[PDB]
Amino acid sequence: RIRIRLKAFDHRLIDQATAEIVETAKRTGAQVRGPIPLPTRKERFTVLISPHVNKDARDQYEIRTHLRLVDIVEPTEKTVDALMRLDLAAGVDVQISL
Amino acid sequence: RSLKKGPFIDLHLLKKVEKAVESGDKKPLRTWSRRSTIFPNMIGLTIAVHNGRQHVPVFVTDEMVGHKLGEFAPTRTYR
Amino acid sequence: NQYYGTGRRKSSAARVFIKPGNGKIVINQRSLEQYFGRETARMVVRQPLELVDMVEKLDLYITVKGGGISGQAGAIRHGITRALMEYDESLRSELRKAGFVTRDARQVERKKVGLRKARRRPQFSKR
Amino acid sequence: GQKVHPNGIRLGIVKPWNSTWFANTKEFADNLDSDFKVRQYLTKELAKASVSRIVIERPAKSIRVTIHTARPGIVIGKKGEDVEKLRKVVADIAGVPAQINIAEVRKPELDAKLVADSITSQLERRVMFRRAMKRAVQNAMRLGAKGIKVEVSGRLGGAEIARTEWYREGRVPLHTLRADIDYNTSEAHTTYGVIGVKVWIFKGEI
Amino acid sequence: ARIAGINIPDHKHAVIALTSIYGVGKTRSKAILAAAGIAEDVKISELSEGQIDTLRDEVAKFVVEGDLRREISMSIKRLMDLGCYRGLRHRRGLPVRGQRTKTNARTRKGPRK
Amino acid sequence: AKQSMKAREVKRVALADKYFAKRAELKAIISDVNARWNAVLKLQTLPRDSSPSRQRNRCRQTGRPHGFLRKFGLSRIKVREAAMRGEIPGLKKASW
Amino acid sequence: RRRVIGQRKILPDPKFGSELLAKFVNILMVDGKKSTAESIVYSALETLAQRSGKSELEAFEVALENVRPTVEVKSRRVGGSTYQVPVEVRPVRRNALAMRWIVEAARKRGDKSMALRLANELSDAAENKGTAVKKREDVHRMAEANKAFA
RNA sequence: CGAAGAACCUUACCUGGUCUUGACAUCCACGGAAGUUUUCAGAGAUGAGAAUGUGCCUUCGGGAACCGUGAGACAGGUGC
RNA sequence: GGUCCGGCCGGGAACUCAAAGGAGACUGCCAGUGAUAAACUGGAGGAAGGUGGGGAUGACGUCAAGUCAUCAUGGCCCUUACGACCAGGGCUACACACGUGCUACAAUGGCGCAUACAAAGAGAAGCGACCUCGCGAGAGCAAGCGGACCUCAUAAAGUGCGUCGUAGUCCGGAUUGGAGUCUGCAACUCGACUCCAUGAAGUCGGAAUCGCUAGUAAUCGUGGAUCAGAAUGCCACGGUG
Repeated sequence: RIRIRLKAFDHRLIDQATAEIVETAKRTGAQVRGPIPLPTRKERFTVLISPHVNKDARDQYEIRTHLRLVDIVEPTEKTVDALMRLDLAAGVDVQISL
Repeated sequence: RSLKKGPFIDLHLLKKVEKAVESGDKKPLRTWSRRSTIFPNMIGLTIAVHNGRQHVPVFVTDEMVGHKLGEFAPTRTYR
Repeated sequence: NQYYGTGRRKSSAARVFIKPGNGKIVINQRSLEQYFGRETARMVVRQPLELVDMVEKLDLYITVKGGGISGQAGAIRHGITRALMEYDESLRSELRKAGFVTRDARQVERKKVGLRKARRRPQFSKR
Repeated sequence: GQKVHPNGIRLGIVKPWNSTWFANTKEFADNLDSDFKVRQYLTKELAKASVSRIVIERPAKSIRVTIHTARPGIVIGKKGEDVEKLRKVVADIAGVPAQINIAEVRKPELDAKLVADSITSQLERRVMFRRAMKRAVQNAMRLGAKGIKVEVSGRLGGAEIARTEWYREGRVPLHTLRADIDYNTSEAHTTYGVIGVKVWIFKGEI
Repeated sequence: ARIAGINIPDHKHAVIALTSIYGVGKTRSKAILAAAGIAEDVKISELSEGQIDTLRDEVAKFVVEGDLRREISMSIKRLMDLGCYRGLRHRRGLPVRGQRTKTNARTRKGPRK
Repeated sequence: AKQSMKAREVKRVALADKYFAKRAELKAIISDVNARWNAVLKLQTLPRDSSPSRQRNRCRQTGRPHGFLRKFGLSRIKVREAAMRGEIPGLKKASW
Repeated sequence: RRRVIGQRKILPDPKFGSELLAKFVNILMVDGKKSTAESIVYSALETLAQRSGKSELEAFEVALENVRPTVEVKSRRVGGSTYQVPVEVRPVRRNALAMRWIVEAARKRGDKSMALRLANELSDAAENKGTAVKKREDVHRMAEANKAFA
């Protein structure tokens, strides 16, 4: 009944973001969850390598953007910490929706 | 090819009709609007549709308003 | 209360839960000719399992999903070899000389730039 | 192109991007453009000090002005009046408020962009050419580095035909994936054209 | 009957041979059969004493034969008389579908020569 | 597309809001999807020359209508260039 | 190439079991359709089975092991020949050549269904006639009539 | 292939209509809060009205946005 | 355990699955060979042995190779303009030639019924279920979802039957005509899609030449991006093989 979307590109960053919040969440409820990792909403492109000619060589980039959700299922009064007070990261969907 | 079921009557013919409900033929109508499909009152007139270069008068018939009037002016010539 | 073996074949991954027994041949509350499309493959993939013998030592109950039709029947092979090592290692060895404890060393390969299919580089004539 | 000049796969394995922010999938675009525009105005108002590199951080409700320099002696100016003004400019393009962040030192011999814009200023005053890049690489080897390799376009003496300015010394592997390859570019704006500048320092191993 | 237009073919399914009725085709066949409440498992060979009525009746409801072949070809000259695109393109042989006459159009120009 | 060509389109996208804001629901809904003759026409065709159909979009940074990637605000060159110096987050050489 | 080629496992017929019979599916694979193949196989088997003695495996197997070649001709300038020199092939490639030729031979028939085509052709393999056989009789004709080393 | 779809616009090209510190820039000065919906005429581009809104600060001039005009230094150039 | 038999319900986290963190493989070990050097050939254990597979990985260089048109830029030239703004046209001509693809020439098949299993992506100027209406494309009504949730989605070849019988046809779909649909202000040269009709050429391609060494080729679909609205293109994913 709570979806707090942690959504960042590379996992060597989403996990630092996970680990700054997930500590207080331990105490929090009695049916709280670990970080549910989901599949990857993935993007990836291919754009033409050059200012002109050919199309057998395009530069390929990738960009995973996997989607953790710790959650704090079953509300308490202690929710405020991991909601607002310990998260405000740039590269990660900060989500304060319940 | 198609007109859907929204054929354009056009407004730049609209003006013509109001200067043609008191006058029959008096000029070759300088009309740049191609995408028309004209009312009978305007049929029987020399509608000079624009063909990207200069206009050409078209002695409209009813079967030239089954379809755009642009189509009945060549906009290129082959030889 | 069950004994497991895997089932990882080219896109079709498979749960396989053994009741010890004999006298069943079911796969998805269905059976071979009810679950498979009636491919050729499905009849074939009974043979490598009868080497160390089956439906006389084990009941077949399979719950595979995802991947191909043939891939599927493939997955049976990668599940039952795996559930035919969990009772003795004598089984296992003749499954590895069978080559169906080996996970399929082929897998669908990526398209690459300039390629019109997975490894088909456009025909030309320009010389 | 020679190689593919790599340094963006090398921010894809080690060290976050230089413009880390998050947005929704079609909310990306707005957030994008606003950033690259803001970075431009930023680098012009920030050429008063030697740019090691600006980077930005946006959690989409503020942005962070996180210039690092070899001249924080100018970035301060007098107290906090200086940067205060510069923030106002930020506020225009990218519509959110901004907050100033610290500029750390490590010597302009270190980190590739310092050694870029420097040699470039020399060249636009029309001196050293051969010797220009060279002096700045004997510098960088003097203290620190595990090899620097500069490359700079040709056109010695200002001349019409280019003949590449290339000197390395030490070791710069350029295919390592346990790598510590710093890389930035400059380009001169000479009275005869454009000299691309490339600095490749192998600061360490990781 | 053999009805309007000479010949109805036989030694094959009812729907099939009905496709060979110069303006009746794939759908239009099985549509008469559906109408006339009759099968296609049976051939035309068998020509039912029911089906025999509906032959002329349903092909009489459609524009077919001479009637159609008239109207169409009356209209190729209709536009032609009015300086239409569709018009003059018919006397050069040209298409009207925006086709490739840089390369192709070898059903409008005839084949490579 | 050149400095000028961009410009053309900026003003087109600007003017879009003066034929598509309040005018937007007016241009579309209240004027289409039935309602419907020589009326609807001259109303809807208010200039002819601004509507979101007529928006050619292009980049906000360098223009050009080819190469474009509307979803992400980016275009051909403005991927490679930028991404490399790490000016777009998340991007790295492909290996899916 | 470095080293020499490996072997690649192929599964025999399930209903009767003969690797060689399954290598005949491989030869009949076009469109990749192994499914629609497994039909034709049995379809030709029965034709054979009635009309002919031996096993049903030796309605194919034996009958074919006498209209398969034992010489293939290529050429090289090693030996001092500019000519097409006989080559005694491995027994497996013996098969492959004939199997292939027999299958070309039933798409040259319009005798209805790749069943009935390919069927009657293989029945005449034991009867030693049909343009499938005569390819041997052209290779081995060349080689032995115009021998130029071996 | 550039071109990750070219109906108009795109679009550079052409034919016509049309403009000339300018479509797009900065800077200086003036008027007018910015603006709003419409009319006529024109193919539109536009051009000229007609009614209506009276913002932020002021030292009451000025500015800050923004719009036209004026004057140039300039501006524009997918021109080579 | 429930079942109104559907992961639909609680329940269970075993399992797949995702996907972060490890475990691993290094010629390390066994035999032979070798110089009792590396290494080579076989072998074992193991998911895998001897660049494991596939990416990314483009050396120092060469072609005054391309790109002043993404952008940048030295010079030169244009300045009531090759500037600038708009409507229409032209970009998709054509009497032809050539290149890269797509679809067939058929029963390894086509069409008709029903039926078998997917993977990976997409999304609030969006995809759009449901129900109503439409032969249909689709439209109307609108749920749901900014999303492992819902919508795109029904995978299609395949399979079991029905048939047609080797005919230019029951093959094949071009052309055109008519009728219609959708996005737009409006599809005239220059839109796609559907509907019915018309029904093409073609009965496997001289000379020649190219691709492709395995999950490839072949063939069959699927998804994306650009997309108001036009994919036999490109880009990606799996099926059989």
